[PDB]
Amino acid sequence: KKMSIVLAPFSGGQPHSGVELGPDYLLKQGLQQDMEKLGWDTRLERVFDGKVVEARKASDNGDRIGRVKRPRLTAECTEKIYKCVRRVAEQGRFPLTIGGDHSIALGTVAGVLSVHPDAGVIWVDAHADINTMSGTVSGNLHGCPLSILLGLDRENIPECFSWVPQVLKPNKIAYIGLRAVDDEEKKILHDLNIAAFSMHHVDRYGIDKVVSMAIEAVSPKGTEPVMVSYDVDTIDPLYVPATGTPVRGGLSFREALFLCERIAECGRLVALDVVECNPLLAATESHVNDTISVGCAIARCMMGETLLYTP
Amino acid sequence: KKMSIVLAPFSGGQPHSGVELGPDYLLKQGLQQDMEKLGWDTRLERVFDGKVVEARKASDNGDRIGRVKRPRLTAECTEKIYKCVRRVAEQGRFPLTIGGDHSIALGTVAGVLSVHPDAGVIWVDAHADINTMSGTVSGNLHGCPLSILLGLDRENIPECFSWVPQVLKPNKIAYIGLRAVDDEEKKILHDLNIAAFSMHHVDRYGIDKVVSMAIEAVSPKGTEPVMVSYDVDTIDPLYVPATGTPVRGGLSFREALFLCERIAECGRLVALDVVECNPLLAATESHVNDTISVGCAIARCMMGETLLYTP
Amino acid sequence: KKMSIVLAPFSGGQPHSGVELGPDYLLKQGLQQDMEKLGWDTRLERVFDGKVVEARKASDNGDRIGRVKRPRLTAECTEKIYKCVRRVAEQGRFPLTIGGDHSIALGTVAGVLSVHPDAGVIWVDAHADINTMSGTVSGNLHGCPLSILLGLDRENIPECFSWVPQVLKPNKIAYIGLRAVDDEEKKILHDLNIAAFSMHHVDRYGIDKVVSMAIEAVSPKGTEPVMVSYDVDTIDPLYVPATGTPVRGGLSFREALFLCERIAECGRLVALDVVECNPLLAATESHVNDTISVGCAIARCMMGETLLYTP
Ligand SMILES: N[C@](CCCC[B-](O)(O)O)(CCN1CCCCC1)C(=O)O
Ligand SMILES: N[C@](CCCC[B-](O)(O)O)(CCN1CCCCC1)C(=O)O
Ligand SMILES: N[C@](CCCC[B-](O)(O)O)(CCN1CCCCC1)C(=O)O
Ligand SMILES: [Mn+2]
Ligand SMILES: [Mn+2]
Ligand SMILES: [Mn+2]
Ligand SMILES: [Mn+2]
Ligand SMILES: [Mn+2]
Ligand SMILES: [Mn+2]
Repeated sequence: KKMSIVLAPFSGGQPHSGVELGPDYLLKQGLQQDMEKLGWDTRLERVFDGKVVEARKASDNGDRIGRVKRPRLTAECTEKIYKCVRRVAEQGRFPLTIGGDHSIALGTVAGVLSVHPDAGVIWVDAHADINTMSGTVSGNLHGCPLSILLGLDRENIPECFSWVPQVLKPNKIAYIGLRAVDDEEKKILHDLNIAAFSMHHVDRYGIDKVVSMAIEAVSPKGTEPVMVSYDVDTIDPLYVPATGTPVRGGLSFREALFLCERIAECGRLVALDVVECNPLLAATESHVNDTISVGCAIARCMMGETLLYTP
Repeated sequence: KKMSIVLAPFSGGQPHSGVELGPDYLLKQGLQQDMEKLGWDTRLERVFDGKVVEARKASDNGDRIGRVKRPRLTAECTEKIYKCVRRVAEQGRFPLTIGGDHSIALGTVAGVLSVHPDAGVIWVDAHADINTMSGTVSGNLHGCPLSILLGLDRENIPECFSWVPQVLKPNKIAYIGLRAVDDEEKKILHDLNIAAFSMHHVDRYGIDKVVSMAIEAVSPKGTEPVMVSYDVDTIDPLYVPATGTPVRGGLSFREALFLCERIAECGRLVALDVVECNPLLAATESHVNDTISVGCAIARCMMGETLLYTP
Repeated sequence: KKMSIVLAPFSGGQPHSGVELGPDYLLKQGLQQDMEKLGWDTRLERVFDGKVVEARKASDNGDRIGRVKRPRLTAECTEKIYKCVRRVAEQGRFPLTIGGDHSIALGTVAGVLSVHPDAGVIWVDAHADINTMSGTVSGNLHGCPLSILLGLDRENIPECFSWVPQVLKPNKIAYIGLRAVDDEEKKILHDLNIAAFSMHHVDRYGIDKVVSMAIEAVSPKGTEPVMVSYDVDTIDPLYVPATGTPVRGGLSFREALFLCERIAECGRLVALDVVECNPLLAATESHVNDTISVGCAIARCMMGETLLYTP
């Protein structure tokens, strides 16, 4: 039971600064001691200085390739994450990656699947994050990592993303919590037949059935590794206010943590990202500790914490 | 795919002014463009001037027949709605009626069932709206339209309501969301054996099962038209604050919209009312746009908007 | 249909004053008239003066036996409750006990099971309330009544608790709503195999299935009496803010009352406690009437109030 907490304080996938403080706040709220208390021998992996990066992020408006913003900076930083996560996993440690915006998942998923090629990916998010380079409207790369990982619109992915291994297939991704899917992303999900469980499916079948279906969707042999990339904006703003792209009608706090328990319970979790905590994007101080404490709770539940006796 | 958005800015079924602004606010939030964007060729039907009516409403306290308030004004305005909705439907257009208080449903239901006689009515509401003329305590006619439509307490319905066709039968109404049913209304629902799915049934079976049961209750052949009359106070005040008669423990925003998707999905929706949005009855500005935007969301979902690819 | 509303304004099981005002506030919000209106011939049983007790509570810091705070005062007051509840039940009246903190359940459960020996106990609570004398960390006796009732850690229960009959067995308690169980309590629940339905089980199976399972767990012959001891902190602070030990991710207001309807519906309810309403522990006035009105609603629903026609 060895874990590396990979710190990815990167905000270059979106406009708003603050998300780069997520790793520090999570760690300040006791993430590492929480994981130690659950039996994990942990250590911190620092990949790059968030303040140097943030400095370069906020200064360099010329890093644009079309409507796409900061592809060079994003490609540089997510390659470092990839190399870090790949090493952690090869070393046989659990990589728990804390963001930072969801563009970091370009490095985490590539890293995990390079070591565990038939790993399934469960993407917990209000958004599909699958806009292509030529299709993105905002040009914010945190809404594009899955298009790059799946190799969509290859013609228009810049050379700076040349490092990304082509290891994720469309039948190894399953979404949970979708409710703000762009028209262009709807077409892609449908054409590629990606298992997508929207808030409609949660409302219709309940969270337990949806989680079961998501695990099965990415686990054919029933034996495969599972990776979860967890965007905190899946959870209704009622519970996670301090986040960049909040959308009404999300998972309750209870559903958000129940999902974690069901996945911990299956015993095949091999990596976890917790992304998009933005402590500055809180109106009140009670909202930062609603958000950061939710990040830590996801981690604890994912990593085996239960309401009743387990050991 | 033709639609007439019927504007019914009437507040004479209840004491509080403001509900007559609902149609304007909904339209200001983009209701017509939303419907156009869903493929509907739309047009606005104006039935009467809400300000002239509101003027006459607020002035004339002598329009009372017993405990019943404003029966003359209500009977006049809802006859105009009836004539308008009947024509729209005969013309083969979808009538989407925006209120205004729920007394307008006296005209909408009569209008739809005069053209589609075996249409079922699903009444989405915290209240049963079925108090009779002699039985009403408040005398507010927005809590009475179904008694007039079903012809209850015929002896005490004034001559001014003589225009109402007797087209709705008790086995063609199904309620969803009930939680503030008056003792006199409880007896009626029970005696007439009206399919009533309270918040107890939603809690007990979940919203999907309840919606299925409601559709079936009013669709015996399984082929019949369906009309939905949607009172926004069904939704917990948490989500719809700006409304006249809010009651604790309602549908979540998610359930409120899930219901719409399930009905859109059945493909037999033939008319929709969205009533009781009262923008003045908001404490804050965030609450008016919680309410008005909910009205528009109900419309979009009812009229086919989905979270994932549909077309 | 005879009922005694047993007033137990005791706060000596926990640090915060205010919970001793619960019975007065509940009664001020119309609890007795509510019960009368449901057909019960009621009367108030006063067990002790809450202000004299509160005076002695707040003054005497020397009443400590180890980490345990106020065992003498708690043992005195809960013996009076026991004697009162036992008499009410022998008289064939329904004891509806209003608290006061949950330490009062030491007297209510002992009282009911002394008259109805195979009565099951459903404990509705965020907490297991089963810490032992030597195991308690806070030493607050409201988190210990079930250890004393089950006779755990007999060696370290003081002589002042000598009066407690040993009538409750581990297979006659079922928990609903657990989400803040101490590590020491987890071990006990597991070792004694106590039916415990946590918020995980509610999320996983839904409240209806959980309530069914809880009733069955304590009703083998299917015929047994049922007692419910209802801690208002089971309900998410969203709905019950004014309480001493609030924990995030609780029952919704709807689930909280649905549970009551399901139990009323089974027809074997023989006693009810409603505990831990603390009106002083409210930030705003809207929160006291969120809490006190919830207490009264639990009572009405438990005691037969329904959304639709029943009689
Ligand atoms: N789809 C969006 C949102 C991306 C969210 C990224 B995540 O899940 O890590 O927080 C927004 C698209 N946008 C919608 C409104 C109109 C303009 C485009 C985009 O930027 O592509
Ligand atoms: N039942 C009420 C509420 C009507 C709601 C109309 B809707 O659904 O369009 O908003 C209220 C009855 N009232 C209850 C409290 C005591 C006095 C009578 C009535 O006025 O008849
Ligand atoms: N488990 C607690 C809470 C008791 C709640 C009583 B009830 O259900 O009537 O409101 C708290 C234990 N505490 C947890 C935090 C660390 C210190 C010990 C205790 O005091 O034993
Ligand atoms: Mn994302
Ligand atoms: Mn997102
Ligand atoms: Mn209504
Ligand atoms: Mn209503
Ligand atoms: Mn308790
Ligand atoms: Mn408790």
